[PDB]
Order: sequence, then structure tokens, then C-alpha cells
Amino acid sequence: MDFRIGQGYDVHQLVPGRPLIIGGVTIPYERGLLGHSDADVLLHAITDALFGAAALGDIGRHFFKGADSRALLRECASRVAQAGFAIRNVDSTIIAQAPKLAPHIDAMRANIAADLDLPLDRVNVKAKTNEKLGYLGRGEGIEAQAAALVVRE
Amino acid sequence: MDFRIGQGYDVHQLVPGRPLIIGGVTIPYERGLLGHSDADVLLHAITDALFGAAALGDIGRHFSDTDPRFKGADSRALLRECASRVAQAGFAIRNVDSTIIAQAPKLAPHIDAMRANIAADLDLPLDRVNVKAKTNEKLGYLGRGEGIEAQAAALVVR
Amino acid sequence: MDFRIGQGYDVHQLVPGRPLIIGGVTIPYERGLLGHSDADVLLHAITDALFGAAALGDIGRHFGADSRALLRECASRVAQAGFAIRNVDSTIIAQAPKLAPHIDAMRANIAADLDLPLDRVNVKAKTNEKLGYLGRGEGIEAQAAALVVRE
Ligand SMILES: Nc1ccn([C@@H]2O[C@H](CO)[C@@H](O)[C@H]2O)c(=O)n1
Ligand SMILES: Nc1ccn([C@@H]2O[C@H](CO)[C@@H](O)[C@H]2O)c(=O)n1
Ligand SMILES: Nc1ccn([C@@H]2O[C@H](CO)[C@@H](O)[C@H]2O)c(=O)n1
Ligand SMILES: Oc1ccc(-n2ccnc2)cc1
Ligand SMILES: [Cl-]
Ligand SMILES: [K+]
Ligand SMILES: [Zn+2]
Ligand SMILES: [Zn+2]
Ligand SMILES: [Zn+2]
Repeated sequence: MDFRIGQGYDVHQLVPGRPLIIGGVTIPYERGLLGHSDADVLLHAITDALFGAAALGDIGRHFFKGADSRALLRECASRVAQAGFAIRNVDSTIIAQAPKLAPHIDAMRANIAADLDLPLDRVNVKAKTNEKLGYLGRGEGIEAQAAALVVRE
Repeated sequence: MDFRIGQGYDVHQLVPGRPLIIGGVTIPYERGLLGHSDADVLLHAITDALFGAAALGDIGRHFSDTDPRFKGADSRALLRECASRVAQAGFAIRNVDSTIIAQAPKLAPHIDAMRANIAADLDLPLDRVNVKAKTNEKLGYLGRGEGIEAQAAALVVR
Repeated sequence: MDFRIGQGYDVHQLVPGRPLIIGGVTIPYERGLLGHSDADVLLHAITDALFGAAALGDIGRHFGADSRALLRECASRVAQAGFAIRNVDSTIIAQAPKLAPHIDAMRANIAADLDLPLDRVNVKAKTNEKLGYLGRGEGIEAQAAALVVRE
């Protein structure tokens, strides 16, 4: 029936004396992500993908003072539903030279799935290095990409 | 039903002495995007996403720069011809989403007009077209304001 | 019915001493992609989009094999999870060499490996307008999107 797709992008700088929080998971590391919120690059990209699929604009059009990125993802889900859409699936990729994200991925999926009220099998998170190329390759920031499918019920 | 997705990417350098044209909107700015056409990075990304969804190749296959008419070509006219070819191949467009990444200028006040242009060229209602804007958080050539990037996604149905 | 989308990304450094293999096609060139196996940046991105659509994690969690064998095993896993592939679209970003003449060859390799009609597979090419490590010819990037349906 009335399916729509959305895509999302984010990047934040890695800076000293900040926690690294990705997909709502705190990952031990000497740097963390810089942003007005908690700088959760993965959650921001997915949020942008969901708004894009519902044609609701973007994260900066909607947004909460001191709200963490999970609260913002939950509010995104609310606004998507308000517009008449159900979320069908989310897929994503984190690009980080370091640290190793592998043992944290299923926790990020579980977080996203709880926040969006989706079963686990409709949420995916992937990881890639940047083969030491560019600012990502030098560990100067972390990027996330996201894709979402929604349907107007 | 026979749904298909497409994705697109574009980037152009930002240089003095060119109009800044994104999503068909001329934006007051002291630099513009460099290309053989009007260099409309957002429209090119969306055009690639539509050709891609329809499995019709890419924008360079359809609109060759070896043609003089490509010089300063209106990227909305290219987008409309793309949509016509996608329709001719048997596909209806269901939605478009996109992202522009630019350090500057401020895009927010032009976004709704970009969306209106795309919706007009694709013969869609506004509510099936979306345009998002991002900085690159000061990282890389984008953070240095050397170019502007666009990303796009499209869903069509045969 | 029960459609799902996936997206994929990959990048490899481009250097002398290795052949250039993209979309299973060997392309004549002074340099080639550095990676564990054949460094096939396009097949890797597409494999990731397929696993992503099926919510099966990623290429590194699943896997001498060449990237086409990996793509085939990926399709089989996607199939076993209950999904049929509807279509694939992709973009290679390479400042050089010229990729247009090899596009049908890549599409044909990908289509064969996924058991898809040729008209459900698309590959596009872009330069990076001389910006960044891609624009300087230091690497090649690929991006992929896949649509599947749970049958
Ligand atoms: N060059 C740019 C980049 C971003 N933006 C707007 O700022 C908010 C934060 O990304 C987003 O809402 C975005 O639309 C902008 O107006 N111009
Ligand atoms: N490495 C590349 C890059 C680009 N191209 C083709 O040239 C057009 C404009 O860059 C693109 O749209 C594409 O058709 C190519 O054949 N190989
Ligand atoms: N910073 C990173 C980057 C990637 N990965 C994991 O490594 C494997 C190959 O990319 C993939 O399986 C991916 O999930 C990781 O654990 N941490
Ligand atoms: O024939 C061409 C050449 C370049 C094109 N392009 C480069 C960047 N954006 C569009 C498109 C079509
Ligand atoms: Cl920036
Ligand atoms: K990028
Ligand atoms: Zn962010
Ligand atoms: Zn362009
Ligand atoms: Zn790879």
C-alpha cells in the first residue's frame, strides 16, 4: 500500500573528556562525541531517516532542552505516528575507525527497537571502518547512515 | 506490488562568480556550485535516485556533457525529463527524501521552496517530498566549505 | 505485504600493485583496491545492504572466498530468513578510471549472483569533483540500497 522511504546522515567530532554514546550504548573510550545533546550520531541519523520517510522535514526543524537522543528518537516515533505512519524497518551503518563496535551492536539494536516499539528483527545496525582514509580514518569523527521504511496506515 | 528503491549522491565544488542553485532555488550567496550545468547538486542526486530505482543507469548515461545544451542546463528540466523516462519505463513515483550537506549558507529558509520545486517537477503532492539540511560539523572539505553534497532516496512502483 | 529496506557502504584505498576488481569485473588500471580478499567495494556494499534489509547484522559478522561467493552466500541467508530480493541500486564514487563501459558487466555479475532479472539491478558511477581523498584518487567508495519482501 502507501509505503515511503527515508534516509539519514549524521557526523560528529570526537573530542576529549566526553563519553562515547552510540545507539544509546556507552562505550569505553578516550574520546566521545561533540554536540548540544549527547551527540548520539547513530540515533540522530535514524531520527532524520524517519522524519524524511514521513515527509516531516528534519531533526533541526523539530528540536527537549537537555533531552538525550533516545528521548528525541521516541518523540520522532510519536510524530511519525501522529502523521499516520507505521514504521516497518530501520537499517543503519556506523563508520568509526575505532573503537571496536561489534560487542555493542546487539545492545544498540535492542535500544532502538524499544524506543521505536519495533521487534528486534525490524531493526538493524552495521559497522564499518574508513580504511584509514579522511577525517573518519584519522579518528577525528564518527559518521552514521540510516534508511527507514514506513507505511501510511 | 512491484516496488523498487533508488539512491543518489552528488557533490560539487563551491566557487566565486557562480549562482548558488540548489533544489531549483537561487540562494543569495557570494559563491555558487561549479559544474557544466547549473550544478544543482540536490536535483542531480534525486535524478540519479530515480534512474536508479527504475534501473535506467545514471544521469551521465541520459544527459551527456558532450551536448552543448548541457552547458548551463536547467537541472529542473533534466529532472522533469528523468521523471518522464521513469514513467515511460512503467514506474510511478511514491516518494522522495533527501539531505543537503553544507557548512553555509543557511538553507532552512529555502527548504520549503526546494521541496515545492521537486514536487512540481515530479508531479507529486508536497507530502511525498522531503528535503533535509545538515552541516558536516566542521569536518573535512564539506566543513571547510569547499563543496556541497546531496544524498537522495526514492521509492517507485511498476 | 512485508517490505524491508537496507543500505550499504564501503570504501577501500586505491594503490599500485593490486588489480582493480569492482562488481566482479577486473578493470585495466595502474592501481587497485587494498583489502583482505579482492577488495570489491561494490559487492561488499551491496552484501551489507542485503543483510541490513533482512536485519541479519553485517558482512563482517557473517564472514580465500571471493566477493561473488560471499554475495551468493548472503543471498541464500537472506532467502532462508524468508525474504525475496526485489531490487538493488548502487553508486561507485571513483575519480578514475572510466567505469561506464563496465557497468553492464557488473550488473550482469550482480544479477547472476542474486538470481535476479537484470532489470532489478542498477549500478551508477560518480566522480567526487576532485574533493577529498576520493577526488585525489586515494580510494573508491560504494553505496548500495536494497529492497526485499518477506514471502
Ligand atoms: N547549511 C545548513 C545546515 C543546516 N541547516 C539547518 O540547521 C538544522 C541543524 O542541522 C537543520 O534543521 C537544518 O535544516 C541550515 O539551515 N543550513
Ligand atoms: N568513475 C566514473 C565516474 C563517472 N562516470 C560517468 O560520468 C558521469 C559524470 O561524472 C557520471 O554520471 C557517470 O555516468 C563514469 O563512467 N565513471
Ligand atoms: N569500529 C568498528 C568497525 C567495524 N566493526 C565490525 O568489523 C567488521 C568488519 O567491518 C564488521 O562486522 C563490523 O560490525 C567494529 O566492530 N568496529
Ligand atoms: O553528462 C554528465 C556529466 C556530469 C554530470 N554531473 C557531474 C556532477 N553532477 C552532474 C552529469 C551528466
Ligand atoms: Cl560544517
Ligand atoms: K560520505
Ligand atoms: Zn547528531
Ligand atoms: Zn551534479
Ligand atoms: Zn570492502
